[PDB]
Amino acid sequence: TNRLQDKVAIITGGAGGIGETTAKLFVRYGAKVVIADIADDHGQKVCNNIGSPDVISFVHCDVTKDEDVRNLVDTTIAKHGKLDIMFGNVGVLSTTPYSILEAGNEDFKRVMDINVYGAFLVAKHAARVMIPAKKGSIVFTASISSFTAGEGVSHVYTATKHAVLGLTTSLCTELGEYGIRVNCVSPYIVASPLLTDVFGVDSSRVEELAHQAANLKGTLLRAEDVADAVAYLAGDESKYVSGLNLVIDGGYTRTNPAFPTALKHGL
Amino acid sequence: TNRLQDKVAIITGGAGGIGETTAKLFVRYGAKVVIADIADDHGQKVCNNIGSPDVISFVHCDVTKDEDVRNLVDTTIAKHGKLDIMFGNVGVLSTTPYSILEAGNEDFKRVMDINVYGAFLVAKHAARVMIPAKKGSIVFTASISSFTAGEGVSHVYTATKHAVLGLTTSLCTELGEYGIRVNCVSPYIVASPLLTDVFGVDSSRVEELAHQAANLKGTLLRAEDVADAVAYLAGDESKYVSGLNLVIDGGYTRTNPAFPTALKHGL
Amino acid sequence: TNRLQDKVAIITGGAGGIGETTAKLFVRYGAKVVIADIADDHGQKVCNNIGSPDVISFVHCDVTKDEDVRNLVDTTIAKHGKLDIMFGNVGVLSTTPYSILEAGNEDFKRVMDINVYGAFLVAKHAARVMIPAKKGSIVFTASISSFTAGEGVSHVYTATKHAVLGLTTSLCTELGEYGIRVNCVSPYIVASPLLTDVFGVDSSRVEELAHQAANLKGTLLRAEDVADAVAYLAGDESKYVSGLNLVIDGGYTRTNPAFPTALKHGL
Amino acid sequence: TNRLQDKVAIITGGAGGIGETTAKLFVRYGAKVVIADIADDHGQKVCNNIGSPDVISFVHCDVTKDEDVRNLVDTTIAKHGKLDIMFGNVGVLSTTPYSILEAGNEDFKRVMDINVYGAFLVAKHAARVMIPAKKGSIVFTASISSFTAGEGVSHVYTATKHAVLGLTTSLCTELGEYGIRVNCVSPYIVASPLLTDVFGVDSSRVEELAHQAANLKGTLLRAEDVADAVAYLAGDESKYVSGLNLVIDGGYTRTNPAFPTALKHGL
Ligand SMILES: NC(=O)c1ccc[n+]([C@@H]2O[C@H](COP(=O)([O-])OP(=O)([O-])OC[C@H]3O[C@@H](n4cnc5c(N)[nH+]cnc54)[C@H](O)[C@@H]3O)[C@@H](O)[C@H]2O)c1
Ligand SMILES: NC(=O)c1ccc[n+]([C@@H]2O[C@H](COP(=O)([O-])OP(=O)([O-])OC[C@H]3O[C@@H](n4cnc5c(N)[nH+]cnc54)[C@H](O)[C@@H]3O)[C@@H](O)[C@H]2O)c1
Ligand SMILES: NC(=O)c1ccc[n+]([C@@H]2O[C@H](COP(=O)([O-])OP(=O)([O-])OC[C@H]3O[C@@H](n4cnc5c(N)[nH+]cnc54)[C@H](O)[C@@H]3O)[C@@H](O)[C@H]2O)c1
Ligand SMILES: NC(=O)c1ccc[n+]([C@@H]2O[C@H](COP(=O)([O-])OP(=O)([O-])OC[C@H]3O[C@@H](n4cnc5c(N)[nH+]cnc54)[C@H](O)[C@@H]3O)[C@@H](O)[C@H]2O)c1
Ligand SMILES: COc1cc(C[C@H]2COC(=O)[C@@H]2Cc2ccc(O)c(OC)c2)ccc1O
Ligand SMILES: COc1cc(C[C@H]2COC(=O)[C@@H]2Cc2ccc(O)c(OC)c2)ccc1O
Ligand SMILES: COc1cc(C[C@H]2COC(=O)[C@@H]2Cc2ccc(O)c(OC)c2)ccc1O
Ligand SMILES: COc1cc(C[C@H]2COC(=O)[C@@H]2Cc2ccc(O)c(OC)c2)ccc1O
Repeated sequence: TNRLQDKVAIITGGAGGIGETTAKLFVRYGAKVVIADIADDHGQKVCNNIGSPDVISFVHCDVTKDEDVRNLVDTTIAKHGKLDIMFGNVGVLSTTPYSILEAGNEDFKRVMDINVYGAFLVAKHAARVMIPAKKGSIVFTASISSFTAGEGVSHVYTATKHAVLGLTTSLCTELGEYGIRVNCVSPYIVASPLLTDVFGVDSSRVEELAHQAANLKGTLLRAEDVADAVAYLAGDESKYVSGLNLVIDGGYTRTNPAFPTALKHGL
Repeated sequence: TNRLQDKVAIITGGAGGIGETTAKLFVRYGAKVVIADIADDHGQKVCNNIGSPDVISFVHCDVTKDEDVRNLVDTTIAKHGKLDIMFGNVGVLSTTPYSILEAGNEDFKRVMDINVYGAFLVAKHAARVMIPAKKGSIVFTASISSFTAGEGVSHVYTATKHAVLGLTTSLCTELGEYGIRVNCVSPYIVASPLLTDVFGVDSSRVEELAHQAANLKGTLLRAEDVADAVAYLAGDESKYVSGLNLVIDGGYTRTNPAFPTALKHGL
Repeated sequence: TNRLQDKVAIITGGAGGIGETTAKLFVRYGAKVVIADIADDHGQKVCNNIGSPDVISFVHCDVTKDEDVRNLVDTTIAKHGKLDIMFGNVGVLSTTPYSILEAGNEDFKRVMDINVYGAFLVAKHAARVMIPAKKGSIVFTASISSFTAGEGVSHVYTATKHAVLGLTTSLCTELGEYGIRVNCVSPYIVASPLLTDVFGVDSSRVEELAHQAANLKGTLLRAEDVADAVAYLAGDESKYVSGLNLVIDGGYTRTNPAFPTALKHGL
Repeated sequence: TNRLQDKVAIITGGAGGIGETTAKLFVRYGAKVVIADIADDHGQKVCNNIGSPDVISFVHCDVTKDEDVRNLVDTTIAKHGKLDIMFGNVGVLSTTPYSILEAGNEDFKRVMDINVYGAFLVAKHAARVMIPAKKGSIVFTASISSFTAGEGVSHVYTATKHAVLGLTTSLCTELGEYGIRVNCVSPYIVASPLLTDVFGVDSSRVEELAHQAANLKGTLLRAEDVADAVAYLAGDESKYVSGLNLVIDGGYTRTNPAFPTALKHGL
């Protein structure tokens, strides 16, 4: 109820699936939260859902705009007098096909922009008000695409989630000297939010297939489980971990099962 | 106070520095704990320190003896009716010099025995009473020597802490199908327990030097911080993570600073 | 003399230190080479140095311009009738200070542009003329900053050399199905080319300090040694390796020596 | 024909599939080779196949016996006056079932013995005659099981191929200071030698299934391709690489394809 008693957090991408569950869970633990996002009304329905303006508020922030990240942070210092936690949770997918041949050049630029520079800007301004307090935890959401590939996950998303781990490792080596921890969380498929762009995509259905394909049975990965991993990294109880890419895939990425399924027996 | 309400845990190596702080912290969180060890009287002073026989008890167990691991587990099922958590925390150092030339062949065998087979045996018997309950978390203590080297850490200790990550990754791929999570924790120097074998070794003093050499300043790594990492992995809040080697080094292993210190400027 | 007999290669960044030694070594092995670069006259003195126009030629190509990468590749197909090898060896450093606080936003964009999109564009057009031949090796130069950090290596260079490994792993998973291998080479400090921007930087002198700080003694890392690693990956003898980040650091990144040097003995 | 002109090599496990192709290829490159093995007559038919006693000879050596590794090395110094290359290529599989529950305790001990201590002993005696020459390359065969898991690859084989990478990384950090490089090679399924223990196992047939399951199409992984990777590491052209686990899996381990195949489209 108060494990994060004290704390002031900013959730970048906080109107979304992992961002709202995380904010909900940081409020349940005693913190003051600022959800930041470009999705206006969804960001407002999320906040005014969870608690009152005294604990959560919404700020518009387009994290590829430095004037907006400057404003998001300076508005959190003016509201709550400090910054303990920054969770940089913005990420977008590609909107061109997977093959390198049909993968767009503009699309590459823009996914690189939202996903990596957007994370650089967030760490830049959080490090501005955390270095003088000589305390802080910056948590980035990377992905299991921060170290593996997948047929169907575009080459710019893999390249961008590797560069997010790249800033995690790099910021960690600069900032641990000011007592600031930098970590990232690498989830597998997080369950929803009821999906159609193509057809197939429906989101009782993507977790059903994520279970087919899962190492680890009997549990569904939901946003609540990533939330618990960044609540650990964010506060409470993780004050000597800064190395970390905290993979939350139930062990999916520890094996490639293609030659074992080609193994089998009984015919 | 009750985050681990329910739980039945076995701490292998539980009379030692990381093992006692962990057991202390699992009792503070509502669990029933069995400390297992070859250090008789220290294991008894640790238990009878923490709480009453109703929550913690001591069992003698030499984890390179399968009859003793069989007995440690069957005695936990007979006392508490189940097994939720197994923390395999036994590890020993080498007692021959570092150079491959002076590194002992008997010593190699025996460190391999305590550190790897001892961990295989613990997972073997815990998996015996966890697979029918189709629930469980096995946590191993590995080390940052599970993926790096160090001048002065013997070649059998590096090779054994890599093989502990090897069983972590391997058991994870077998057991996630019975809903059992397998993880390991990789700490940097954990502070004590007031050390002399050589001279130099004194243990207000090893953390002082671990801070010299540390990425991350202003905090000392103590057994309480590894304890918090295995309490996360053990229960509460980590039920879709099974991939993990949870490094707790404040970012030490993310850089080699030798060519940056050879960089400098001011002469 | 003819180990690469047949071969047609493009060296992106080929007027530079690793690019010219590599081209020199692919010509010594029987290949036809196209050096591509924005450094006009240096690219021309490199080519007209090595051999005649029948084996090496220079093309101007600014690898952040797709019309120029389109032209570099189509000019190699028109000259030599095919494309066997693409070595994407362009990389730039940061020109703002290391601290996240003083690290430039424009500089981030531009280093991201040259180093990652520039590599995406090279793989995009090489994959255009390699997929119909269903043969090919794409080699990228990443860095040991593709998986570690360093005080003094800017946060955009770490983030960009992680994203180059990201495209290596991702392109490998797409293109191995057309028989195309994708690899990268991760060198430590490569010796020169006689350096001043600041003072200190002089390049008999940087390898002297790279030896101070080196795992592995008695050898200096020079461009000839990276050249040998990409000649292996490029042809000859590596036709079932596609996973690879081929680290060429003499073991530098396998240890952090800060707590061992804080260890020592004799006082 | 003479790329390895000079060289004196020991192939541990050299009567086997990867060991004989490697020895064949080191003789074709100008070296003097000593195949070492417990398979007597097969080791003799391999040697007396390849060339005369002046270049290859067979020594019996059970690499879990230090008196035999002492003898194998001292017999190579007495025959050829030096030691340039040590390739520790012994490995055995498990002979108990995969499940941790049915995995044998004696079998664990013995696979640990052949695979890890056997590699420790080889590096121990090679480092004896290489440190005074202050030159040398020790190459170990690890496996892709040195960093991943597989259903059906026993928990002691994963744990042993991780500990072989553990000694590779550890020996590298000790021995690079005497100018000695330590590397390992991690192959996927190497094609044969015409297999029955169970039925299914036949070895035109295992490469057929290794291709089903392969990243990288159109090539079969054969012992000749691992041979080329250890010839690179062993001599010629790799004299600043010592970090390395040289994966030769055509990219198999860079992806887990289970959720992409659960993705698909057309129904
Ligand atoms: N959901 C998964 O299965 C999955 C897996 C692994 C990693 N991730 C990452 O997890 C993070 C959160 O994703 P999610 O919650 O699943 O998706 P989501 O529901 O799309 O939430 C992400 C939020 O980012 C917001 N956003 C986009 N651009 C900007 C911008 N430029 N400025 C400010 N806000 C912006 C967007 O409005 C959205 O609410 C992202 O980094 C993902 O890439 C997702
Ligand atoms: N302390 C550090 O700085 C450090 C760093 C990284 C990893 N580790 C690992 O952390 C684990 C715990 O170590 P610690 O608490 O620092 O040391 P410790 O105080 O030596 O505790 C380990 C316990 O293992 C016990 N033990 C030894 N052999 C057996 C056996 N065969 N059967 C049963 N019990 C046995 C021993 O009595 C001791 O109490 C070990 O695996 C270490 O290798 C330690
Ligand atoms: N040299 C080292 O110590 C070191 C270490 C690790 C990795 N690397 C990487 O190795 C690669 C080669 O670097 P190097 O040979 O040392 O440096 P270099 O001498 O600067 O050569 C790189 C070449 O890239 C060229 N270039 C820059 N921008 C463009 C552009 N947009 N279009 C076309 N050409 C361009 C540039 O003219 C130069 O000749 C780069 O990716 C480095 O980042 C270098
Ligand atoms: N073949 C594959 O698909 C595969 C994949 C990945 C790694 N590996 C490893 O590659 C290495 C070579 O295996 P391979 O050539 O396929 O198999 P192999 O044909 O069994 O050859 C290995 C040799 O080791 C020999 N040997 C066994 N015990 C001893 C001993 N105690 N002392 C001396 N010699 C002994 C044995 O006689 C055999 O000839 C081993 O380390 C494997 O574990 C194999
Ligand atoms: C099992 O691995 C992953 C796969 C998925 C499924 C997709 C959503 O996010 C991804 O990266 C996946 C596939 C995808 C589809 C379309 C794209 O536009 C895209 O590229 C950016 C990616 C999710 C998390 C995992 O981590
Ligand atoms: C910074 O890295 C580490 C170094 C240390 C210091 C030593 C204790 O445990 C080790 O492995 C270290 C060195 C050492 C000394 C003597 C030995 O007998 C031994 O070999 C087994 C190891 C601790 C944790 C770290 O993870
Ligand atoms: C030991 O590690 C490395 C360090 C170096 C030395 C520098 C040149 O390239 C780098 O990345 C290093 C430091 C540096 C200085 C100034 C910068 O502008 C820069 O940022 C982009 C980097 C080279 C290769 C290594 O791999
Ligand atoms: C795709 O991955 C691998 C799988 C294989 C197939 C088997 C032979 O070696 C292995 O480790 C695999 C499976 C296996 C079967 C029986 C066992 O006794 C054993 O355990 C030791 C292992 C080979 C190389 C790969 O690297």
